[PDB]
Amino acid sequence: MRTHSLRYFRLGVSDPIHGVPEFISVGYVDSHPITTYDSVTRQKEPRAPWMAENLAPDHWERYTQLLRGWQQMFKVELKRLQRHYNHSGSHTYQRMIGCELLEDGSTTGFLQYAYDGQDFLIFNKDTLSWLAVDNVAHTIKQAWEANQHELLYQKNWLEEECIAWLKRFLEYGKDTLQRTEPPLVRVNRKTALFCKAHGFYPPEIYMTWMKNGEEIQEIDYGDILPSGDGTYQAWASIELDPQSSNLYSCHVEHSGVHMVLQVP
Amino acid sequence: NAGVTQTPKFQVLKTGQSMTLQCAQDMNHNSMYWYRQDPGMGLRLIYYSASEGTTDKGEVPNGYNVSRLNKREFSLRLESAAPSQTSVYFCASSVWTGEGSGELFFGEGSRLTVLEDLKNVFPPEVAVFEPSEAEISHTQKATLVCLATGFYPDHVELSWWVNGKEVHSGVCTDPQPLKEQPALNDSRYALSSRLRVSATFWQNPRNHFRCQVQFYGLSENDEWTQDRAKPVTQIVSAEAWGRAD
Amino acid sequence: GQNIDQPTEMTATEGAIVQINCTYQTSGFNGLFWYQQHAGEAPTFLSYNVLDGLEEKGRFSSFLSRSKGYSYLLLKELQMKDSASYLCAVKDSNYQLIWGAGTKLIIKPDIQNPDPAVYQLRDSKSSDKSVCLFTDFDSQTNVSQSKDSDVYITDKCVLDMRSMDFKSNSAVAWSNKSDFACANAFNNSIIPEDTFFPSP
Amino acid sequence: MIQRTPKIQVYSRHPAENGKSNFLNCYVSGFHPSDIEVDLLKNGERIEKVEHSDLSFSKDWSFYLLYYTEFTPTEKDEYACRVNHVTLSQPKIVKWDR
Ligand code: NA
Repeated sequence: MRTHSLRYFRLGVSDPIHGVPEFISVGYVDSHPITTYDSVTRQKEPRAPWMAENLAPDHWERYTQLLRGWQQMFKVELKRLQRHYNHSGSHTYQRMIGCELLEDGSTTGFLQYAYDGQDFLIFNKDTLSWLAVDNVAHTIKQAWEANQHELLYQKNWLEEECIAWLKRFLEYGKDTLQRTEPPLVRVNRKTALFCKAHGFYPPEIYMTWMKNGEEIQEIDYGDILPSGDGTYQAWASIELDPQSSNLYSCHVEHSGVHMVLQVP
Repeated sequence: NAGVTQTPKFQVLKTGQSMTLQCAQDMNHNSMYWYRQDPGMGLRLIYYSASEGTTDKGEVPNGYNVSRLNKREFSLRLESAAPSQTSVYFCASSVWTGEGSGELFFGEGSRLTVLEDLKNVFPPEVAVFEPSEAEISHTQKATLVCLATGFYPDHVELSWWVNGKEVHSGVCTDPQPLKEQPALNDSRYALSSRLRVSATFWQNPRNHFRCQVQFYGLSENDEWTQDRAKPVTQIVSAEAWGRAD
Repeated sequence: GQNIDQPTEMTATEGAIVQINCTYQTSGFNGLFWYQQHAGEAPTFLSYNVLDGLEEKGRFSSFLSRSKGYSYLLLKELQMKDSASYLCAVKDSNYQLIWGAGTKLIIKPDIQNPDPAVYQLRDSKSSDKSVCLFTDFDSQTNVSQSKDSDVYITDKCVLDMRSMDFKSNSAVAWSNKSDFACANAFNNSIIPEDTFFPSP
Repeated sequence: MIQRTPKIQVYSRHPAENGKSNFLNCYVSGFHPSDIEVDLLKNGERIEKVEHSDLSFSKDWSFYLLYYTEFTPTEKDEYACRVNHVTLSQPKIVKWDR
C-alpha cells in the first residue's frame, strides 16, 4: 500500500463579505475531499460518493451537531486572537489536523493553527507541548498546556483514532484511492526541451531531466495539476546548449515504475 | 456561581399528564444534556445540546422533547407522562462537546414517579421513640429512633431538629426505604432513622428533639376523589423532650 | 455492540484498600472517566485517563490499559465518606459517552469496642408500634429481613458521634403484634453469642 | 498581514487537437485570503456555462480552485482566464498557450 493521509481543515473569517461563510470545515483523504461543513448550510455532508455510500445518516447527523459546536468555538477563539492582536477589519483563523499511514507501516500525526495564513501554534505530540510564533500565541500556549489531559487526548487521537479513521476510509474508497493509472509521457521542443506527462493517478509523480547521465539547478519543474477527470498532468523543462551536443533524457518515476525517454 | 440548577427535586404524575423540568447553568458552558438514571443500568442520554441554537436526540428520545431556550437554560418536556418514565432525571453541562477530556457537571437530579391513579399516594406517619433506660446505664449513650411509615411514593426528606436547630452528627437514616409488602408492586414504604446523644445531653430536661419528614405529593391542580384526605405536599413531624428521671 | 462492565457492588473495611474494575468494548476510544455519586446526589468528576498508565490524585488513583480495554479506580485508606456509587464512562470514536451501571462501594466501620445489645425503646403515646434497637455490634454481623409479614426490620446503619469520635452499627425492628418482643425480634439473624438482652 | 497573490495556470484536460472536444482548465492556487473571482474567456468574452470545484485547502494555509468548461478548440478562437483578488489592482488575464 502507498502512503495515505487523512486531514481536516477549518477556516474562520471574522468579518466576511455578505455572501461568504464565516466558518468552513473540509476533510481530505489524500487529495480527495470527503466531507464538508459551513456556517451557511449548517450540515456536514459527504463530498465523495464512497463516503455517502458507507456512512449511515446517523453519522452525518451526529457530526452535524459536533461541527455546529466547533463552529461557535472557532468564532470565540478568533474573537480572542483579533482582540489580543488589536487588529481591525477581517482576519482569518485556520486549523489543520490529521495523520499519515506510511508505506512501511509507520505513522505521523500533526495539528497546527494559523492566523491570517501564517503559522500560529504547532503541536508536538512527543514532547506534549505547543510551539508559539509570537506573544499572542504564547498566551494561548500557556492556557492550553495548563490542561495536561487535553494534550494527552490529542496525542491519542492523532496516533490511534486518526489512523483508525484513515484505514476505514481507505477501504471505503479502495477502488479510487488504491488504483494506479500510469502516465502518458512525451517530449517536444519550444529553445528548451519539454517533458510532459498526463492521465496518471495517484498525483504523486517525479519528473526530472538528465544531461549525459547527470542530473542538474538548470531544470524548471511544473506543478502537478488536476485534469478535471480524476487524473493529473505535469511537466518539466530544460534549456538546450547550442554550443555543444549533449545526451538529454527525461526521467519519470510514478507508483513504483521508472521511465526514461531519450531525446534523439 | 451556583453550578447546575434543575427543578423540581420531586414530582408525582398521573399517566397522560404534562411536565417540564427546568435546568440552568451559570458556568458559561456551551453544551448541555439530559439523562435518566434507572436501577441496574448506566445513565442513558435523552437529548443534548452541543451549543446554543442546536439540539439533537440521544439514546432514548421517545416520549420527550427539549428546548435550548438560551445559553444557560435547557428544559426537558414530558408531554404525555407514562409509567416507564418513572426515573431520576439529571441535567448536565460541559464547556464544549467533542473536546476529549472535558468532564460533565451534573445538577441535583429530579425524581419522577408516574402513576396510573393517585389513589395509592400516602403521606408518612411519623413517630419518635425515646431511648432505652438499659442503654443509658449500660453505654452512657441514648439512641432516639424515628419511624416514617406507610408513605408512597418514596419522595421524602427526613431531618432531626435538636433545640430548634437541624443536626447531622450522631444521625443515621436508612439510605433506602423499606417495602412494607415486598411482593406487591405499589407497596407503601417505611423509613427509620436514629439520633444518638450522650446520656447527659438526653438527661437535660430542657433539651428538645424533633424528627421531621418532608413529603412531596399532590398539589392544587391534581384531581382528588377519594374519601380520605388529599395527600398534598406536607411536613409531618413528631417530637420528644429530654428526661431527667 | 458497545459494552461497558463493572461489578454491581463491593464491600471493604475502613482503612483498607479497594480496587474497582471497569472493562469496555467500544468502537474507538477518546478517554475513560470515573465519577463518584453519593446516594441521592449528583455524580461528580473524579478522574480521566486516555493514555496507558497510572495517575494519582490524593487517596484516589486511576489506571488505564488501552490494549486490554480495562481500567481500575484505586481507593487507599478507606473512610466511611467513601461509601458511594462509582461510575465508569468511556468516550467512543464519535465522542459519545457510554456509561457503566456503576459500582456501589460499601464500607465496614472498624468497631474497636463491640458491645452488642438489643434494647427496647420506650413506646410513643401516638403509636401502637413496639420498637427494638440492635446496636453496637461488630461490622461482621449481618442483619436479616424478618420472616414475619407483620414485623419490619431495617438493614444496619453506621452512625458517627463526631464529638466522641465514636461509630456504631444499629438496626431497627418494630411491630404492633401482641406477641412481638425484643428478645425474639432478631431471631432470624445470626447475632453475636454475647449479645446483651436486658430484662423486661 | 502577508497576503499571497494567486498563481494562474490555463491548460486543457487532454493534449488539444482542433475539432476534438476537450476541457479548458484554469487552476488558481496559492492565494490568501479566500475571496476570489474567476472567469473563463472566449475571444475576450466571458463563458457562461463554466463549472468550478469547491474551495480547497493546502498545507501551507493557502487555497486553490479549479475552474473548467467544455470546449472544442479551433485555430481561430483564443481562450483565457481572468482572475481578481485583493492582491491585484486590476483583473489579471492569462491566455491559454497551446
Ligand atoms: Na422525542
